[PDB]
Amino acid sequence: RHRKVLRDNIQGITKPAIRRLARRGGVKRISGLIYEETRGVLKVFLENVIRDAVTYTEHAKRKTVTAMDVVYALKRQGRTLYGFGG
Amino acid sequence: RDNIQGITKPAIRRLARRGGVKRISGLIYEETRGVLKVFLENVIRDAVTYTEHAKRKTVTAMDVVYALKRQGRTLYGFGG
Amino acid sequence: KTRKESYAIYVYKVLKQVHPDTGISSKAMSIMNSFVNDVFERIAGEASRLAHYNKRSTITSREIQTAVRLLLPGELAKHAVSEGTKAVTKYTSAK
Amino acid sequence: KTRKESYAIYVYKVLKQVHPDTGISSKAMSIMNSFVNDVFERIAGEASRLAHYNKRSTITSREIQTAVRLLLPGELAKHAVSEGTKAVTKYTSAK
Amino acid sequence: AVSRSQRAGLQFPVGRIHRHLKSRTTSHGRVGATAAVYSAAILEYLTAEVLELAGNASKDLKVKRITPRHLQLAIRGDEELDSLIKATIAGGGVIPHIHKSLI
Amino acid sequence: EVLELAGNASKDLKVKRITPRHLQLAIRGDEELDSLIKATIAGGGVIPHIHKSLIGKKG
Amino acid sequence: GGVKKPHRYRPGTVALREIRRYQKSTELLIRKLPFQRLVREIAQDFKTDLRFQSSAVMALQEASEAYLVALFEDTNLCAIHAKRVTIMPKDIQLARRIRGERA
Amino acid sequence: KKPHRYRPGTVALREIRRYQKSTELLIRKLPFQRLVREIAQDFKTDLRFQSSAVMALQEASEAYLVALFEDTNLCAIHAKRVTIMPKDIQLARRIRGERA
DNA sequence: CCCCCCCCCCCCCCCCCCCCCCCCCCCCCCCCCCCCCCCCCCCCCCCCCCCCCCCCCCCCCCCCCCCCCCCCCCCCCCCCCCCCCCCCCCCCCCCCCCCCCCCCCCCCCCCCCCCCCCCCCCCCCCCCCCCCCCCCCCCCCCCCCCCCCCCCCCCCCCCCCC
DNA sequence: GGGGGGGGGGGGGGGGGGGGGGGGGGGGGGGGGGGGGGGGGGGGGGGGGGGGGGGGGGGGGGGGGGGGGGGGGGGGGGGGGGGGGGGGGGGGGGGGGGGGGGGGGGGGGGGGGGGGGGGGGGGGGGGGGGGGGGGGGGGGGGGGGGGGGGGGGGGGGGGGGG
Repeated sequence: RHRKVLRDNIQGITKPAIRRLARRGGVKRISGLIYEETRGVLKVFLENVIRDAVTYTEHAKRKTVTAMDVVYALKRQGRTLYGFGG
Repeated sequence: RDNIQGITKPAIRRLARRGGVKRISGLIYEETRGVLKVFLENVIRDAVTYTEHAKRKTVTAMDVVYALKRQGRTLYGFGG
Repeated sequence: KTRKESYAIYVYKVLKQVHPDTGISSKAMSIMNSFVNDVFERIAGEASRLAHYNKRSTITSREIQTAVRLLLPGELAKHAVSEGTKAVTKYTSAK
Repeated sequence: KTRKESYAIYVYKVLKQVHPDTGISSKAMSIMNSFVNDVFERIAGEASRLAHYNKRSTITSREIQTAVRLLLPGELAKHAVSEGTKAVTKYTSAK
Repeated sequence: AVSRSQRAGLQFPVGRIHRHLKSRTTSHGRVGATAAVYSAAILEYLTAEVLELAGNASKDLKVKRITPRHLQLAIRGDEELDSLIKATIAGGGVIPHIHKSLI
Repeated sequence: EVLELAGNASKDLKVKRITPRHLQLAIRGDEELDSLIKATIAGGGVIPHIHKSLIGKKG
Repeated sequence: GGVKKPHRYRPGTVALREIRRYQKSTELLIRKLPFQRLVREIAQDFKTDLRFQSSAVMALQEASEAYLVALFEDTNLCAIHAKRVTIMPKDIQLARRIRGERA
Repeated sequence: KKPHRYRPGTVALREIRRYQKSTELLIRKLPFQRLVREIAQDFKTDLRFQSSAVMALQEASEAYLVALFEDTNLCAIHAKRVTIMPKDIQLARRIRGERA
């Protein structure tokens, strides 16, 4: 029976988290503009994946997005994932 | 004269131009040839595997088309 | 000599409604036929995967529809779906 | 019903043969389970088309072999083909 | 009564694999006697190859259980397995590497 | 949708028959079809284009 | 000086220390709750009233970090090709144009 | 005698225009046919080829190399050059996932 | 000419000054929770065994089309001269990394209720199958028509050089 | 700026490969109606999992400041393609024997279908027990503060004598 409005959660991918991801990817020095670029690139990637996952969910007339939905959506886009299904 | 050298600088130069390339280093010619050899090996290997399975001795356009598709390099205009 | 089915005459009919005075070369028709075969394959394939994910055996127009939403980019999908609902309707209502 | 098939008991058997004193975490078994399903879907898929292209309706051990030569990298293919062959020959030697 | 797996000298389930092929059939599709046998052998062999290498890695790390990290070192580490397995392995991280010009 | 764009591509060239080149022009020229059709169109060539930095003489 | 110059690593030394560290571990590098809200927010803007199995969200996080990390390796190759050690937006864009993506 | 010379880069731009305008094949045919047959000979002997098969292989190869030259050029330009070099082809194949 | 012995001159190659407080790192150690691990049935599930089709192979027949050749036609390779371009170095400012400090929001642990989803069970609208009727599309053969595309002529514009 | 030499464009034209329009066929789709069977939707039903709410605390995050570093810019140089002119042996188009690519038509192992049956995974549920990771506790390093010649080891002149 209540609420809470989600806004600007992309800023939750913080500068330290982006730096950690770059370190694992072997990056040594990061310019100041990389952070807003990474956020934009992550938003698009998730939009494309969430869009397909939610399409499988609705098709099945469910209201719950399942790990399988995500796994089939990742597969359709050529990004197979192992560890939940594939 | 080795066959791979039948793919000549002039032909390689024309492909680059269609690719919008303006100036070409001299080492590019051997590199392009290696790249084409690998591409052709990957595709012919799959085409010939379809031929043998069909028990023929003639590689057909379809065998090449199914080989290209398998590799994510779908081609239109030759059947299939 | 065994018959090779093709979509050529149907592609030509659609061509005529679209540009009544335009033609199409042989090599171009071959390309269109490859294009039509390719799209039907991607669509039936997704639709049967949909059916299987949902433990079902029938490929209904509803699977074809979700498959189109998964395969086509926004606008193309908007109109395509629209063209699909419209053919089914006109066909459902008949004798 | 509710019972879901898994390849985990079979993966454990194979692990015991190659590393008798080695275990596998559940996360790791989950990955192996996905890996096996993935490879099987890929082989059956190639075998089907392969059959299709040849106007055949039966998927035999011959289609599976060609499917395997198309899917695995050079050396993995040779060893897999020889293990496939060995198991067919033995199987038919009992009937 | 000997199982088809036992009859083929395999650990992977032939009967089940045969069942799964019959249902991915395609209408009037038929599945030959030996197709499932050959399939179970390819599957068991690939599985054996991946575990052999993961198990070596869990061992060079003085540890008993294979983890996703071990599966990932084993797969990225082998040219052919790396080529065959493009999937993302959850929890496997990456192979350590730093470009010489950064050092 | 494709015949319509390929058909325009040929009329704007004052020709009567749609060719592979016309199909390549229509497809790579539309964001949505380009995205949907990744196949190589035999005989289509590429869209003309020269990078600004190669075009020059500069001043 | 008195207690003399307080020790200071040179720029780059801690960064290399960091690559060695994160490259050998496997944990998720983005905080969990904030990543869950980002997921709920994007989902909501497509269809309201959706629920999520917690593992569905974990699957999207693993996929996302695996996608970003591989994109930073490619971006790092574009920077070095340009004789820099600093990745820039143009490096990320070059990597995505060649990968055949866009946005 | 007749002293007329175009500046380095002028004919080159003319070629880019001419070749992006056209659609014909650019590798001479027999040489390509020979290369194909030789590569095939290592996978199976006494092989024959439909004519349409060799043609499909040539259309696929040229579309592939042309597209590889476009990415290669982007890498040279990224490095502030206008001359493509082997390291640009390499960077481009590496990112495409082809590795070699 | 030419060559050979100087002659600086970096240059790279250890080398010899001191780190030095983190930085791992490696061994040890210990709770802990999850991973097995029996039990416990049990629906499943895979094997067998006739009984009945059946599709595929295989030899044969057919016959376009592949290779090969000859005659005719064309792209390639070339050595050379030129100039720009890539590379290298130097210079400089800006920017980003290291460190510090303070803070707080993510995490962890619990539970709990309610949604919602799966599973089963019931029911029935819907699809398949079948035979019959029919139309029918791909093919062959044909064969008149035609859009194209290379070519030509004339003119305009651009580029390079002076 | 002008000439001087080119390419390029525009409009027009012609033949010929390509396309089309025609007739004809026939095994094969296509459609019909009728019958029977089957997939599935609703409708509970019960259980399982997901937000949600609570509280406590420390690691994560943010901001700030400073300095070192790194990127950009500019210049210069030597060097490496571009352009040019020149030369020529294979490639290209057309024609023709020959060999598999289809096309066909069976028959037989092989595969399915049906029925029965005995194992075979598969959750579920305590329950014990057992690797593991984190925490601790020392221990052996690579570089930040640079460092300071000191050697071999070419290297490139340089100059002078032979």
